[PDB]
Amino acid sequence: MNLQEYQSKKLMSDNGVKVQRFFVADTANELNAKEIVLKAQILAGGRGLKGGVHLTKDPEVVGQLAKQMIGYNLATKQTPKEGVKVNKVMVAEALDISRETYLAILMDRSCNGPVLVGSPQGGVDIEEVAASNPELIFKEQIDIIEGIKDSQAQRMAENLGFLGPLQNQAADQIKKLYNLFLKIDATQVEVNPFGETPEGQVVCFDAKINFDDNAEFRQKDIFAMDDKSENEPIENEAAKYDLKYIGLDGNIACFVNGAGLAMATCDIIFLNGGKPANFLDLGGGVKESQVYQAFKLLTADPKVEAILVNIFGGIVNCAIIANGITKACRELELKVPLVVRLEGTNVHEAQNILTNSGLPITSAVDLEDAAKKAVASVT
Amino acid sequence: SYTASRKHLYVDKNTKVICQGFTGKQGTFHSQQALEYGTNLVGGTTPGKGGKTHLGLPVFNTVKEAKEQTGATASVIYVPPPFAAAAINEAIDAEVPLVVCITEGIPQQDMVRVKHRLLRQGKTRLIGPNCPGVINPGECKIGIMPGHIHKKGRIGIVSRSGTLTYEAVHQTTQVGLGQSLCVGIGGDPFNGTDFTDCLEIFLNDPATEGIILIGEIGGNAEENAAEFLKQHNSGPKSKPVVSFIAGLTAPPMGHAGAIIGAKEKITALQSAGVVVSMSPAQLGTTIYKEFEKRKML
Ligand SMILES: Nc1nc2c(ncn2[C@@H]2O[C@H](COP(=O)(O)OP(=O)(O)O)[C@@H](O)[C@H]2O)c(=O)[nH]1
Ligand SMILES: [Mg+2]
Repeated sequence: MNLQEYQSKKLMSDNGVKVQRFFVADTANELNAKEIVLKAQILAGGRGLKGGVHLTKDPEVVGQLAKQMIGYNLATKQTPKEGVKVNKVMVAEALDISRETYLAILMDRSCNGPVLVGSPQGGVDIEEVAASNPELIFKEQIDIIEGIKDSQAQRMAENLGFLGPLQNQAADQIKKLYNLFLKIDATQVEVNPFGETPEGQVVCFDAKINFDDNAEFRQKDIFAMDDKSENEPIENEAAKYDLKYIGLDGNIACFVNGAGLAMATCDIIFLNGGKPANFLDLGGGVKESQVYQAFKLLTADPKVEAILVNIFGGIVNCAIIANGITKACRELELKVPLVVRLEGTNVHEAQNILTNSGLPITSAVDLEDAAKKAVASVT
Repeated sequence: SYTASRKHLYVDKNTKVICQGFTGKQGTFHSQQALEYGTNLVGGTTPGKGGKTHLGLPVFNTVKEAKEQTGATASVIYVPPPFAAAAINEAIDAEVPLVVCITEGIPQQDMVRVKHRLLRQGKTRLIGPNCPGVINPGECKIGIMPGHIHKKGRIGIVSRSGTLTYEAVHQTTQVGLGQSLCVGIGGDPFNGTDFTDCLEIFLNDPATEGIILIGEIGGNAEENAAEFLKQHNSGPKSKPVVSFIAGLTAPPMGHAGAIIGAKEKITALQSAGVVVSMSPAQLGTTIYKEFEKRKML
């Protein structure tokens, strides 16, 4: 899970991390700032009308630029080619930057846990120097048990280019970032640029935090901040019943158990000329109320012209799954065809339960068969 | 030295299994499927109910208690995420040779701490978390896989996906090749077993004549598997390898990831001699014809 900048900045401030003074608005009209910074608020990097971030000296100008941002899409290097519709903007007390540095704390598989990653040549496009000069990238692997040591924070701050009284100041901010990184169950805490003001203040000007979904049960307050506005209404409503929805551009909805299997389902539909509209992973747990709801959401989208049910290895006996579809389909009178592939315990009985119901249900034997039946029913 | 525990991946009929989270709904269901399949399930554990009987088997409060009484050599974990990492730690303490954690949703930080200790020892081998488990077709089933689609055979299967693994299993049986050992390493970033671990066993297992690797987009696991094969599977007694990568048609914040694949995963696997099947329904046929191209039938 990822939050907006203004949500991360507040979280960082509460844990002793130095950040700018910011305000958020939804309109261009909506500090005593000697200089103001205007930044588009989207869950994506590379925001830099052209440009997602601007610097001016007094308000007036912000009201003129905020009209060209709010309501418009902002296409960056890491956004979809269409871009991301900008809804909020940040107006903060802009500070001068003497030096731009890159710093990040993340759980990396290769590093077997947390690792500090920084470069003295930070700011804007850090990814250039990473590929260009691999020597400008520095790594300090942190021991999850011992924690971040003072020596490691000093060495990173030394390699980041913080000299004199700034070295011990930066090292203290690095320590607070790592402790925050662990406290909030984060997968990535990225500050770019990890700046240096002319007054001698080490500041985190921008912040990008990725949160571990698996830790939500102990991060209630943090996950309550998720706006969920940048997701399709179909996704948010699917999650209410513990169903992970992902939309595509097609006409064949997919209802599968297992992300890997669902991707293979979409992959094999393409192979036979079809285009999958969506794909709704049912996960391990299979509550016969979900299958009831599952069809309700998949059918809501008008582009759906057929639903493909591919369930292989469900925890529940496929017979119970067969009865949930029949009544769920009967209660709502499904219009589009329905190709059903079930596999698991007691399936020979489960299949006849489908076709011997007088309902528009076509059974499939395997995956390749289910795909060809789906592309054929959309003629 | 944690590699010394790789051998414990190869379960068999002599493996004595215990279930952590025994009386739990999931623990009861899969514990019953295990018994019906013939798995040597000798009991399980749930705090506060030790001594009583469940599914005709003894229940214990701790893992070391069940191990000393039943001499168990493998453990399967269905404990909820908030306490699953600690359930793994409990088994490593008891020095259970093989621990299979099925639970999904364990915080990454928890597993980072578990894996920190796991790598400093070589007595316990962990599979998972968030994996279907391991199964020796016809001898031992430690996981959630449907047992009826398996059949002892000649193809060693390793999969980073869950249910998708069953397609490779079902197909290898229908073509008459079957499976020698199927392992699901799970889909979490910090886990106790990776691709190379299972490949090491397959290449040195005589019963494993062919190999199927199930992958998908994201990460570097498939690439590391390729480099491993290009070194140890290219030369004299090269075993045929087949693979499928899910997400070919899947659609694509920060600069960290770019600093520290789909198309590239495929190109890398092919460089090591791996035959990549573009369709998820042709894993059995591809490996079959590869056996035909090598007179291995
Ligand atoms: N001087 C100054 N530059 C800033 C400030 N905020 C952002 N920038 C500049 O904005 C550019 C891109 O940084 P940023 O907006 O944080 O990241 P983005 O997500 O790539 O747009 C860099 O050239 C920074 O120097 C600020 O408060 N003061
Ligand atoms: Mg930045």
